[PDB]
Amino acid sequence: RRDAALKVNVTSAEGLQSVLETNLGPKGTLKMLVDGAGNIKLTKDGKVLLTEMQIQSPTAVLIARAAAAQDEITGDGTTTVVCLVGELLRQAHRFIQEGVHPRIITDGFEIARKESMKFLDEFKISKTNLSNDREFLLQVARSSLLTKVDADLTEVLTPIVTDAVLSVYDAQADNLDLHMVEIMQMQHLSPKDTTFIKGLVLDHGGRHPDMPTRVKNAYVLILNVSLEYEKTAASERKFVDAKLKKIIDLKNEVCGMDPDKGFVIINQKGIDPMSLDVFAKHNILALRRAKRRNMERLQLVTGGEAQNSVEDLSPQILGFSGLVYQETIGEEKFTYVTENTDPKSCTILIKGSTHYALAQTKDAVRDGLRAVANVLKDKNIIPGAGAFYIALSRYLRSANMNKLGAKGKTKTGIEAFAEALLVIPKTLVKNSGFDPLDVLAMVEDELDDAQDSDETRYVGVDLNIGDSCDPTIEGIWDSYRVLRNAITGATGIASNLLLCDELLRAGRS
Amino acid sequence: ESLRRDAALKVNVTSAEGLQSVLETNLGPKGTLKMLVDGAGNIKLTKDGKVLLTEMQIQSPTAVLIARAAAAQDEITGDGTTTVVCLVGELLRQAHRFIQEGVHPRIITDGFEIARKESMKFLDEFKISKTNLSNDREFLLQVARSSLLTKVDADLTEVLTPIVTDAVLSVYDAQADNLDLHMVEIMQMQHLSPKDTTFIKGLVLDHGGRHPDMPTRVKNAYVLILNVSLEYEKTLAASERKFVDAKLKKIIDLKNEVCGMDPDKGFVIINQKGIDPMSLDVFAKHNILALRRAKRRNMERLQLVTGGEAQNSVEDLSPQILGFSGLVYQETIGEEKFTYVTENTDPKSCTILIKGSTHYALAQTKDAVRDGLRAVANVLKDKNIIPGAGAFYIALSRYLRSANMNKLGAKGKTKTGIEAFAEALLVIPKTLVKNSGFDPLDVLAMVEDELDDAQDSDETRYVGVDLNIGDSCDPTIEGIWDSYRVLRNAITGATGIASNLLLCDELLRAGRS
Amino acid sequence: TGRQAQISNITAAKAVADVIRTCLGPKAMLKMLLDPMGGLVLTNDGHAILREIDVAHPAAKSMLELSRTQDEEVGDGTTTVIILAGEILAQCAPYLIEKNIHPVIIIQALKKALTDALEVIKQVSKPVDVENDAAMKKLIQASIGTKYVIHWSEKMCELALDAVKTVRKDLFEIDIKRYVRVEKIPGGDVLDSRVLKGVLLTNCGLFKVEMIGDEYFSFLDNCACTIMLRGGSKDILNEIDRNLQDAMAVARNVMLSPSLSPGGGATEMAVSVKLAEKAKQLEGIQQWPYQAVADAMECIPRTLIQNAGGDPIRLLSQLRAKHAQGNFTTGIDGDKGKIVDMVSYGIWEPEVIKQQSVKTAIESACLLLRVDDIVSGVRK
Repeated sequence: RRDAALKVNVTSAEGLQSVLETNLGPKGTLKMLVDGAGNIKLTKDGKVLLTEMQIQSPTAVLIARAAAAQDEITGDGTTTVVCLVGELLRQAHRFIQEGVHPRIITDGFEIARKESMKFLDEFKISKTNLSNDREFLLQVARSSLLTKVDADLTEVLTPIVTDAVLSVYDAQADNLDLHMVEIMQMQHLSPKDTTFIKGLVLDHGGRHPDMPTRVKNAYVLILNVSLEYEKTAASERKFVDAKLKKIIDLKNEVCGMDPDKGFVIINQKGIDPMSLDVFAKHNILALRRAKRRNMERLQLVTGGEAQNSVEDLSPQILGFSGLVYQETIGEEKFTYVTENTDPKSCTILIKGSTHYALAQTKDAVRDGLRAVANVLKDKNIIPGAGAFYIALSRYLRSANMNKLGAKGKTKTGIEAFAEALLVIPKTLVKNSGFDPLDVLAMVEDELDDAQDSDETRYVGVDLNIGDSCDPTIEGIWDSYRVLRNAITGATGIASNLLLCDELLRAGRS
Repeated sequence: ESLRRDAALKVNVTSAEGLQSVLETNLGPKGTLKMLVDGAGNIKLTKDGKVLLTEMQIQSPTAVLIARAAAAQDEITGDGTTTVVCLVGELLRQAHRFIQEGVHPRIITDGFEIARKESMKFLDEFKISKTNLSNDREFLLQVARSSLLTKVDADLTEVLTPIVTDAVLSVYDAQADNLDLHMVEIMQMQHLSPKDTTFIKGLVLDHGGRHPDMPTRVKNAYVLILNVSLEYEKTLAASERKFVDAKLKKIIDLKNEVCGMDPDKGFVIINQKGIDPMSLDVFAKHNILALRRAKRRNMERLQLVTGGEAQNSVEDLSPQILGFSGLVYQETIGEEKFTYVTENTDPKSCTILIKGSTHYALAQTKDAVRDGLRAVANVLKDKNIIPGAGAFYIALSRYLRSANMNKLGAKGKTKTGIEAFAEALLVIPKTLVKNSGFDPLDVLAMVEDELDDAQDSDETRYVGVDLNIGDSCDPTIEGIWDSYRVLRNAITGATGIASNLLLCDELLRAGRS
Repeated sequence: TGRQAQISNITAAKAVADVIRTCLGPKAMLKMLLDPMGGLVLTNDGHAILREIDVAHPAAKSMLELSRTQDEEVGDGTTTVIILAGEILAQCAPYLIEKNIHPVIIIQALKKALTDALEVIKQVSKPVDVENDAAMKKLIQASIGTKYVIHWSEKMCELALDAVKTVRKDLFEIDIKRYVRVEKIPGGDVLDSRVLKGVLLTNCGLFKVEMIGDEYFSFLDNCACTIMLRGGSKDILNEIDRNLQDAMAVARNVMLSPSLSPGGGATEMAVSVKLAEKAKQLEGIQQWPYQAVADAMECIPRTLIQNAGGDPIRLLSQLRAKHAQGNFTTGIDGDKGKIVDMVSYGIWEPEVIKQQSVKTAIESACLLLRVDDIVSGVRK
């Protein structure tokens, strides 16, 4: 007899949006995950939360798997897609349970789906990305960090992300996410003390404490064959001194007057500390046990080239760096090298107490650098601060005989979609303890006053004072391609539950 | 620790929403009937509001207040009591849409009191004036038919439609005087089938003499009211027979004063106690009908029905004591004989003879006639007749959506409360379509399409709801009409019942045993 | 045991048929499954549904092999044919387990029903010439309406119709179309295709080798055709073969049966109203189980009404009156549930679609009736 399982499956699924209800907006609280081994992670990322959290209802488990595609689509605040489809299902229970057929009402949302992109086509605003104006760049960083970290960490990571997005750029709009990868993770000082490094950083250093801690001009050269001998005893050490003679000759050949320059050695194997005493007089830095991935990035940044034998040395294969300085933290010595030959790749030095607090910054700058990268890739940006929740709901609310496109129950599906878009803005002020009914009087009703003035104005919602604001002044902006597949994808993901007649338990026995 | 307090959600609703789906099936003329069976086997089958609440036992304590609040609904209206219950059930689900968002329950209560004042403004323009002094049977047959189709079937509707119309019209006069307290006369008996019911213009007696020669069908007779009885008792025996035989000749002399020899003039007696069958032979030779074992209530009514006077002693006889009747018939059913006295010169009361066999068949038509007669009784009292067939509920929801901030000027807090009331107005016509098999939303959509064309037509018209065809119609052509006092207390009572349930955010159990 | 064992077999196919009622048409719904292992499979195709589910009813296991036979021919829309086998079992409830009708008597009535059905199939016969490429283009696009590749099918379905006609020709016309070799190239745009007539590896025009990450290009001049498909995505190649390689059944069915029948479940409408008229002329004991088959024929189009959200009782009143009075070319619109006839609906299906549907249904229904009971625990 009929189905009756649809209302039961969604009822168990409604518990997912209730848990994620407080995850929306910058006023939300972070969710904590803990395992049986003692590891504890605190983050708002839906990919990590939905993966570790095991829901007894299998219906909400399969829907959580669809959030994996939201990484490239959005990556920051993917909970909005989950909370948008939660009330979208509840609006159907007021209809389908009354005798409305699911397939009939589904076509109503399918029409409003494509029509939402047509309204969004004229709703988007385009900017000039060739000028590289820092006014708009700092705002995009605020649209992310404020929704991730507090205001104290906001002014810290904002110039860090701003300098990172400007490091990779071109007049042809050439951007590569794989160009900037390495991010230093250290436990020390506090998460507020993190800084932006202008070059690559290595996790290994020399065993000689007397090496110069600051170098003006350093020449980076990758050495393949190990400087120290391995196995076939007095003739074995004479071969090392013969190799050190070429290093001393190369140091004095390049610059033979003022000792304002230095040379860097990268070795795959260990180096005898007794041979490092000669480098103290020549101010030559040496390394050992360097990974292959670290050496491959030096040729594209420092400008060096891997050399096998030290008998043939030329300045053509020697790179250079503008600033080099080293710092010894604990028993692990690190080398900070910036201003290289090709300084298009940088690193973000992140320090803190433990990995518990470090996971907040790592996931924030990872997607934050990609979110601002889409602004340079796609010049069209969508006004944030909840400006398009009321706008897209108002265009489909007023239809009459002008633009409708549906009839009967399909017409009610468009009206149900307009009410489904208003659950997010009512939730943003609900997490802060504000009444969403009074907010619409100063926000939703304000758009009607500006409409009679023959002017296009987009008004946002300020969560601090619980009043209206300007997304341009506040600086909250979202990319066009981020919300394009998010709104369209939300209809397809929610359809999977709408297209399900009943849940039958059966399978391989 | 703090916290604690309580939350207002569906827990308090589960008590008040249980009757919703229970009373939704029987709503409307296409609804079903509920039965009440005891341990002895007696079954009473009706959907009327009396058994729905007072005679219904349920663990939900909310039904106790619904039963107490229905006392005013049964007295004033009594028909369609499930409509008010469905109004509350829809408003309960509107709380999770509104109150769950942080709206205080007191906020939405303002929208109910404001709607009550705005409903009266719409009710005044929506009602149609009619002159009841013209004795027009056009609307009387339509209102009676609308009440019968919502209770009995179409077969019992055709028979009882002219009967109920002429029943209340007999008492009705140019002064609009209708008294249902003095005129009741409900005959409970099992004969033939309920489709054989008939109408009588006078009181029917449940007693009769067992003498075989007693005339059954008599043209006319003079009713002689006597509270005593003259017969042969145990009492020496000739002493009591002297007083009986002496007064017996006075009874015969009373027939001679009115000239009983005329075949067009009859004579009849009635006594409170039994009558000696030996004395019935005297009445048989003179063709005089006799009645024994008469109730005190029946003898007191014969004075105001037949038009005579009540006399105690037989020694006092006057022509003014004898009444008048146009038709006299006596039927023998079982161990009792029913005497039909009708066609009086000026009957002050009438009755509807009830037929049937099973117990539930009689109880189904017992309340239906009294509720149907009360429905048309308010039509004579109301100089204004309200169009039915969901024309009032559908058009009222459109009036609330049109004027919101232009007239009432809501600040936005009461805007949700006044809008939630309009959402429940369409539930009553929605249940009517669901019971007919048609889709509830598709039929109401076509009705609203005609309402939009009626506003641009620049003319006065009312859009009705037809359950058989499924399209809009005219309440005048359809015939469904409502009295003014029916919807007056219905809308007022709906605001009080729904508000009292929404104001309770917490429930406790304690007291004295 | 006995008649009680057959009741469990009727409900076994009835429970499975009720799941695939919504699996037909462009409005077809989806079904979610939960296995004891915890995996979920959500799809609208009943092929993978019957394979993954292990049923405890022995009668439902026979429908798994029947689905493989129906999917071997076409596979699109033929999964719901099992409903017809389930409606006949439920139709025997007033007869088999009540009137005590013998199964062979019902089977003998199905033999006359299958014979009379083929006569009705020849009544709706609408031959069409296969030489027109525009007529065959809209024919293969019939099954495309259930997918989003509709506007993509312009550069897709044209490659399938041209390749089959090369390997079909004549002999009758029976030939082997399996000599075609289809190559799929991941990545790129779906609009990019490769037109090649010959054998992919006298007076050859030219010889060249392109650049492809998979393999190189080689031409062989003969005195046989291959298809190189470039998909618009990575995993889209699975759906491309369903709209092209699996669509070759349309080109095979039009060559064997050039006639056309009403598409989208509109064929059995004229069959049910005609079967009831042929039953009045039988005048025998078998008339009642023979006429009751028409009651099982009208349950199939109700799936469209259930998908269109209509009332199957009231809508079919006017629909069945059109096929039994006006003409047999009328049909039912599956999208909106409307009376629009198949003339303007623009979709027609070969007769063999319903021929193999009814033939495999009657043969599967009689075998289920020939089973008296089911025993277990033999420990083979």
